[PDB]
Amino acid sequence: EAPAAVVTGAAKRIGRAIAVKLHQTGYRVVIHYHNSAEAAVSLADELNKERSNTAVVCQADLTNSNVLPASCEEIINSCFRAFGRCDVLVNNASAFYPTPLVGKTVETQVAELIGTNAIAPFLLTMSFAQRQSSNLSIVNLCDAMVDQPCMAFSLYNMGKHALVGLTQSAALELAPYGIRVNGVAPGVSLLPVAMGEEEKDKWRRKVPLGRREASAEQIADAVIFLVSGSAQYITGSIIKVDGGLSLVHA
Amino acid sequence: EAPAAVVTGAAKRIGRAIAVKLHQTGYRVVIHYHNSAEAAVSLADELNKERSNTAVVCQADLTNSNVLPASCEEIINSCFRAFGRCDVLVNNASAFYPTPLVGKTVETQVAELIGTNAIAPFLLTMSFAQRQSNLSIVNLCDAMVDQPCMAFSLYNMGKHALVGLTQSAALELAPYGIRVNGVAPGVSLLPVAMGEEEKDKWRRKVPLGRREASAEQIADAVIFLVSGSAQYITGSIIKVDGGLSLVHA
Amino acid sequence: EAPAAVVTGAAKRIGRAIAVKLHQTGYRVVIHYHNSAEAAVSLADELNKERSNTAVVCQADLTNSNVLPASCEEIINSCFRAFGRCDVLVNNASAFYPTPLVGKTVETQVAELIGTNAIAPFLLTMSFAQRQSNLSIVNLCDAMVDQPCMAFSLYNMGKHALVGLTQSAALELAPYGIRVNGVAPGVSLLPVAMGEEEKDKWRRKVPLGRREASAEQIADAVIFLVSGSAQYITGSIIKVDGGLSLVHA
Amino acid sequence: EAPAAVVTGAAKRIGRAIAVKLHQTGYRVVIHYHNSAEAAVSLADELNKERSNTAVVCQADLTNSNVLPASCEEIINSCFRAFGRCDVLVNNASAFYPTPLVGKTVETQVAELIGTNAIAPFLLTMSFAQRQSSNLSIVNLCDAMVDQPCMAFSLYNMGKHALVGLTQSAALELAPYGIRVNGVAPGVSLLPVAMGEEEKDKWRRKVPLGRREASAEQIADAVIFLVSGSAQYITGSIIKVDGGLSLVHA
Ligand SMILES: NC(=O)c1ccc[n+]([C@@H]2O[C@H](COP(=O)([O-])OP(=O)(O)OC[C@H]3O[C@@H](n4cnc5c(N)ncnc54)[C@H](OP(=O)(O)O)[C@@H]3O)[C@@H](O)[C@H]2O)c1
Ligand SMILES: NC(=O)c1ccc[n+]([C@@H]2O[C@H](COP(=O)([O-])OP(=O)(O)OC[C@H]3O[C@@H](n4cnc5c(N)ncnc54)[C@H](OP(=O)(O)O)[C@@H]3O)[C@@H](O)[C@H]2O)c1
Ligand SMILES: NC(=O)c1ccc[n+]([C@@H]2O[C@H](COP(=O)([O-])OP(=O)(O)OC[C@H]3O[C@@H](n4cnc5c(N)ncnc54)[C@H](OP(=O)(O)O)[C@@H]3O)[C@@H](O)[C@H]2O)c1
Ligand SMILES: NC(=O)c1ccc[n+]([C@@H]2O[C@H](COP(=O)([O-])OP(=O)(O)OC[C@H]3O[C@@H](n4cnc5c(N)ncnc54)[C@H](OP(=O)(O)O)[C@@H]3O)[C@@H](O)[C@H]2O)c1
Ligand SMILES: N#Cc1c(Br)[nH]c2nc(N)[nH]c(=O)c12
Ligand SMILES: N#Cc1c(Br)[nH]c2nc(N)[nH]c(=O)c12
Ligand SMILES: N#Cc1c(Br)[nH]c2nc(N)[nH]c(=O)c12
Ligand SMILES: N#Cc1c(Br)[nH]c2nc(N)[nH]c(=O)c12
Repeated sequence: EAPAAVVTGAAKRIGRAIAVKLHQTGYRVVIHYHNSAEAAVSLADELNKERSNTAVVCQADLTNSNVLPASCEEIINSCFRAFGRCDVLVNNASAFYPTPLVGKTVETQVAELIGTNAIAPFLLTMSFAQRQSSNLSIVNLCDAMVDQPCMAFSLYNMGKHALVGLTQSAALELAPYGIRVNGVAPGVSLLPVAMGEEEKDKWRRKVPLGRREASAEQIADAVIFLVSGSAQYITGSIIKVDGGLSLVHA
Repeated sequence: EAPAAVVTGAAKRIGRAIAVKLHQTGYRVVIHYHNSAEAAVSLADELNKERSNTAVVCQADLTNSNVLPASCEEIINSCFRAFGRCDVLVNNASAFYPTPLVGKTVETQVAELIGTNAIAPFLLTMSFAQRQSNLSIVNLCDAMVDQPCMAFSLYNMGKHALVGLTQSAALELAPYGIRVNGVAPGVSLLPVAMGEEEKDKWRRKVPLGRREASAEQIADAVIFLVSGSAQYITGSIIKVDGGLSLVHA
Repeated sequence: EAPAAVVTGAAKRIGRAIAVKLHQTGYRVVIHYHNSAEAAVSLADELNKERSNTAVVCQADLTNSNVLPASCEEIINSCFRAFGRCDVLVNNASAFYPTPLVGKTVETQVAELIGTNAIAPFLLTMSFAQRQSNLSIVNLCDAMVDQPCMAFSLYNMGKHALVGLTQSAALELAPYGIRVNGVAPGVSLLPVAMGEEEKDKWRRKVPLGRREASAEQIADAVIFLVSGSAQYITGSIIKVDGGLSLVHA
Repeated sequence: EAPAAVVTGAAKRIGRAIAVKLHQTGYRVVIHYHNSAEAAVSLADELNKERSNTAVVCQADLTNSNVLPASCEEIINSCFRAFGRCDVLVNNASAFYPTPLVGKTVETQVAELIGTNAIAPFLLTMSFAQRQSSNLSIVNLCDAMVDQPCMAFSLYNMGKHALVGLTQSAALELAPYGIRVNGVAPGVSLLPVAMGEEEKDKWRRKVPLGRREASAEQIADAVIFLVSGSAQYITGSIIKVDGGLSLVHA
């Protein structure tokens, strides 16, 4: 029987590439999404056309709230309902916007940025572990630039740092259960689709390896390594996939 | 005019030592507390007996909620109300208890551990900056963040977020002359509930003296960071751990 | 045409595992060795029996000296002489023994430990780059460098310098399409001189399975980094330690 | 009795500021130098004018060689010969120049950069420890930008990384002897006198805190803290003094 994976925020970009590569590797996938219903459903449809009943969709807001634990439990439950198992969890879903220190209220900013990047990964990790030849692991999507953060992105940065702490803490604690916990950390490496080419060029020019952004597929490559049998001794590790960007001084 | 400092969770232990050393250095202090009302007022009394009108208390729950921003705004406001200025913020208050992955609901555990260790520090930093000499913030971090205690994920996540805040705020507040730094104890004043046998186990692990840090030793690093001897230092976290984080399993 | 790889200290243990896995992936290999001539030739024989003319041996002392640069240039040269190209360099060869601060002279200890772990990797990196597809260098680092073994200062300094080389060379060789990465074991194949009781002590420290890594497991991470699956990865060091570095004292 | 300190490369700049501040604090000082004989003697004169018999000079090349262990032993011995004790060692002396991967031979480059920045610190640490209410410590001058290195400075960077490892290893090992081992890490924060003012300004403009370099005094301030009784529980710590420079992404 085929293993199953949950990928949060899997409708687009890096999450989509991860879900696709897991599927191509033989995984059945839960495609979690928030707002991108059309994209998520069309992805699941494409994957199911490839192999019957190997993809399902699951909608959840991962903003922090008192119902977030239940939402995360339900995401994991959806994998068990659909496929009878859950082997891999990929914490990809993420809010990303500036929150300067000096329309959204600050409590909403906190809830979205810390919720998506840190608390939901924690609760999903809890639910994943509680519900557990096999090769069980979690991959957290981190950020290679966390020590050299984007100006005015404190809450985002705090969230990604907490995600590092979660990766380490969970690796330590879940090791007895055979659950490995690792991370993949892109740099400022695949720029937002809205951004102008000229603004994208400012970042690209800074990347030592090829003066270009990573493809979503290149990020997904590191995720599939970490979930694979080639990484069976690897836990608590975060792989930078940044083309040398974090090595470049101001 | 004397400068003024806010120290969160200042009624006992390390927070108390920080507040005392700041006061001894000439600062007027806001002693924030949560449940330790008697201890907090006792300390304020002692400091005011030393120099009149140089200490006030301020009660606030630092658990995450939709009113945490208001509570943090009020803590900073209380410093301006009492002393007309706020020069130093010390983010000391912290919940610390295990939250295994496998009586408190998980929602509550998240709110207390992430709230106290990370979100409140953020909101206090915001309010501090907004309300603005030698201005700085010191965050009480943790030297063992990369070698965490078993089953302390939420606490560890909070302290990691605190590192990210220290860096992010240092970067962003530098143009305003506000320095943001951290002090990271390994083992200092051990928990009150911890038995002497378990305390001795931890003490035995420390290379420098086989003993825990005094609260005063931790405070010493805090007062260096706030002092004029640290005027070019921002985004730095000073370990004060007697070599504990250097010891392999 | 098949790509070619240089693996230093490849006659046994992790170096052999790396050479073997590269060969199985389709690489022609230079098996560098120092004292293990019989093991190195035996390995080359086995690989050549599998595919004709795909393995050669190369002997060199990688102790620091004024001729180390020439020795390292010759190792790289031997790859070009044998295979007409050099696509991958694996810096595996390493001296490892205690050097307490309080038979070998200290100058010899410095020369061997810093030479093998740091200076030779640097000189090999220089010669590799100057002689220049999917080109990359993999440095064998150490996951425990921030939690070092007691009285292993020179070894530890060498491994830290190897981190700096990994970073510096990644930055500088990126314009040439040469990626530079590392693999950091915690405990893998334990020293042959180590008694089984001491080996079991180390094994028990490992959260993931209470066991050391096989050489193959280390080699797996090396082959990932050299592969097309790692084409955007440079300046990264992958821990392969089963969580060892996460465990506090 | 006054405590005594060895400061390597103390004739100029940061080393000089350190020597001066230690002296002002009540230390007797050994002023080590390499080529700056006039500056070293002039400093010794100035300090002895202040308090008689509190400063001596010691010349040594700290380039790696088979005679380096003896040279380092003699530097420490000079403190004991002059002052009868040695309480503090400051590893400040440092070669700093580019060594591209693609007049000096590479073996000389290796000897100078790795010798001054790492091997000599190690040998001096050995001799210091062997020769031992007291407050013994070593302060190593590190570099805040070691993870974001200057282009083509690989040997320098390797040296500074090795200095980090020495700081940690020696802290662990010398703790039982009451010898603390710490570091102070400036950024690109006090620029080379040979650098043109226009290039200096490019670097100054990068520093978030004040858009300016650190004074040598400010670096010395951190050294003074670490040697003081206010740092009695601090060992294996490296204090960045970089005005936020290392926090700034490319
Ligand atoms: N792109 C980069 O260069 C880069 C750099 C560093 C780190 N990373 C990390 O890598 C991961 C993937 O990056 P990306 O750029 O592909 O991400 P992205 O497109 O910006 O967002 C990924 C998904 O997160 C989901 N999301 C946002 N808010 C949510 C919420 N409140 N509840 C549930 N889901 C929510 C969104 O789902 P819907 O579309 O369905 O609404 C979105 O599609 C992220 O964790 C990111 O932080 C990326
Ligand atoms: N002690 C150590 O060995 C050690 C080690 C590493 C890091 N640290 C860090 O150093 C700092 C001080 O340590 P410590 O041992 O002195 O701390 P602590 O005694 O455990 O706690 C300090 C104060 O935090 C306040 N606090 C707890 N929950 C709160 C809440 N929900 N809202 C508002 N305040 C709350 C408490 O105030 P009330 O009593 O008034 O209720 C308490 O007095 C902490 O940030 C800690 O994480 C300490
Ligand atoms: N084993 C572990 O648990 C572990 C843990 C952390 C890191 N690592 C790293 O992973 C790598 C492989 O480990 P390992 O245990 O397989 O290594 P190893 O057996 O201790 O040494 C590998 C080879 O290094 C060569 N070597 C030693 N001194 C040399 C010199 N002066 N000149 C030239 N070659 C010299 C030897 O070649 P000859 O036999 O031909 O003389 C030896 O076979 C090393 O870099 C190591 O530091 C290993
Ligand atoms: N300047 C900065 O912004 C900065 C940044 C990061 C780190 N640091 C670190 O801070 C420390 C002081 O910096 P700095 O700029 O003041 O240093 P510096 O002026 O470049 O050099 C300090 C001294 O090192 C000595 N030296 C050089 N080569 C030597 C050799 N082969 N043998 C013995 N001594 C030798 C020289 O002594 P003589 O003059 O007597 O010949 C020189 O005066 C250094 O360790 C440096 O790496 C500085
Ligand atoms: N560029 C960029 C992004 C970074 Br840095 N972190 C991110 N996180 C999310 N979720 N999306 C993004 O586009 C990015
Ligand atoms: N021992 C201990 C403590 C650590 Br580690 N982190 C802590 N945080 C708080 N707040 N209190 C404590 O006693 C401790
Ligand atoms: N055990 C072990 C070893 C470590 Br840790 N680093 C090493 N380096 C080499 N070269 N050999 C070894 O056996 C080990
Ligand atoms: N700017 C600058 C310098 C750095 Br970064 N590291 C250095 N090291 C030495 N020795 N001298 C210098 O001027 C500098």
